[PDB]
Amino acid sequence: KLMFKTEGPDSD
Amino acid sequence: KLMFKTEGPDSD
Amino acid sequence: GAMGSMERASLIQKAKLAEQAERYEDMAAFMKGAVEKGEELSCEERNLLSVAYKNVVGGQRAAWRVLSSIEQKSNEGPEVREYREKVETELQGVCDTVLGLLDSHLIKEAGDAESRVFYLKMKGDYYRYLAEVATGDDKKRIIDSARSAYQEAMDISKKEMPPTNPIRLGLALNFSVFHYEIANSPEEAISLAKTTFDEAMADLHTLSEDSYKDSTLIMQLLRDNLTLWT
Amino acid sequence: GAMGSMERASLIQKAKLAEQAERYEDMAAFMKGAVEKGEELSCEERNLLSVAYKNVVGGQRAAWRVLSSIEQKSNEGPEVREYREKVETELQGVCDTVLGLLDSHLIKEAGDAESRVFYLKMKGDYYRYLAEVATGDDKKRIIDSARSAYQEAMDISKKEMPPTNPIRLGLALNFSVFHYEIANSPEEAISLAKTTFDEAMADLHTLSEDSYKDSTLIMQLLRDNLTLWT
Ligand SMILES: N=C(N)c1cc(-c2ccccc2)c(-c2cn(CCN)cn2)s1
Ligand SMILES: N=C(N)c1cc(-c2ccccc2)c(-c2cn(CCN)cn2)s1
Ligand SMILES: [Cl-]
Ligand SMILES: [Cl-]
Ligand SMILES: [Mg+2]
Ligand SMILES: [Mg+2]
Ligand SMILES: [Mg+2]
Ligand SMILES: [Mg+2]
Repeated sequence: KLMFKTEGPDSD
Repeated sequence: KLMFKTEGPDSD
Repeated sequence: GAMGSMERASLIQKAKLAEQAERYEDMAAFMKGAVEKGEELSCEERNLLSVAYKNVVGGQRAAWRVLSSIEQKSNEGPEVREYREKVETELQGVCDTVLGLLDSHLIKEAGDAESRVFYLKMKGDYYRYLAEVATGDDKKRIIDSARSAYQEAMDISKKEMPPTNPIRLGLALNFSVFHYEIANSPEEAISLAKTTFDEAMADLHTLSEDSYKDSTLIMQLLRDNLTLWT
Repeated sequence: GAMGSMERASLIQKAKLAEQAERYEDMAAFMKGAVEKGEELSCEERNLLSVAYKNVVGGQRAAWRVLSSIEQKSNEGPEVREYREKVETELQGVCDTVLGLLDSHLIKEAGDAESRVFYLKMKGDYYRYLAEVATGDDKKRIIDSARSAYQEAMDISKKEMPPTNPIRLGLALNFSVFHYEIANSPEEAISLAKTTFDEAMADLHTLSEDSYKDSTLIMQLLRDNLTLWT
């Protein structure tokens, strides 16, 4: 899936 | 520490 | 709690060590133990709590998506479904744990805007992660729980924080993603991201070099999303 | 075992799913369950077992080194030592688990060279990981346990496998690293790596394109180490 930017660690 | 190459996944 | 016998300060110290070692499950357990001491958290401690659980749930979300995608192809034995469910249940457990800490009793003791907005944003985030995997008769209520938490956080942040405040910015970023792909409100998402970006732009002139760096980092995430959405 | 009620084939299937999801703790638990069914493992299944535990112990080793380094600087409260010990004990537990599977009863039922060398190499590897963290009155015996396993594997591999065999190559690679930094025998390490590389070189002409790729990949690891060592 295309994941959009969210706050904090890009841990997924 | 400098880790040398060992077999398989470089998981450390 | 298995951390009941460890000093608060030792738990915080070990959370920082666990972060350095990329041991995020340990980091989260240490911070859960620190929360359960019952004292309020400092800014640094709140960020340790958030970083820990964000890393844990992030691994679970990525794994869930791989399995959710492979399961969808398989549809267009029980093992794919079973294992997706296993990961899903673990993920829901982590979200419930975080939400439990926020409800007992981090939010109710948080009176300053910087703590209260931080925690309400987290509450929105972990209901959003629950929403990502929700399919049953409670999905609408999970989504509304996320919305409600984000909205309360937004209302406080707009009254009590400048538009460049990084907590306010990260809240708006995440609420806009909530709109885009959880609430199926892409226009609301785009509007919120644009307004947030523009009002922050206009307030950068008030900031020191260090605060400028903090704020523009999150502004770039808003821009990244707007570029994909428009 | 918590996997006692799951079909062998379902455990293998879920190990492969867990690998795709980068869920290596799950992958290892599934493969442990498959081993405990009591049947011998196929080549693919042996590799699933090894990949799973290598990823798990690799994370622990990397974390242990971060904490072991921070602890040494601190020397050049009890918390750093305590947490290094915690990770160390977990790491030792994983090694003991793997060694337990090899001893009950993978090695004793392994009669073909490809299975027996594979398992004896693993036994050497997990005693080597124990040796990396060993400091007490058993360190010498742990090191000799690693040496003994590697040596038996080497003796079989030289009699029963061609010099390009990837299992033989990976064994020699790991035994050479054992020599260099566990046994404090850098000259033995260099000799073994050089001889292994040269004898494999001379046998590449017998291989198909696919086997050539497999063998030269590991040969490059021998070369990588020789470049750092000489
Ligand atoms: N251990 C970590 N990952 C972190 C520690 C801290 C930290 C916070 C206060 C004092 C010292 C350190 C972090 C922080 C702070 N802010 C807000 C400024 N925009 C963002 N992140 S993050
Ligand atoms: N799921 C994984 N990571 C792996 C699966 C297999 C595999 C083995 C046999 C048949 C099909 C797949 C692996 C393998 C095989 N060999 C030996 C050839 N040099 C090296 N690796 S590895
Ligand atoms: Cl399962
Ligand atoms: Cl500890
Ligand atoms: Mg479910
Ligand atoms: Mg539009
Ligand atoms: Mg110890
Ligand atoms: Mg020399």
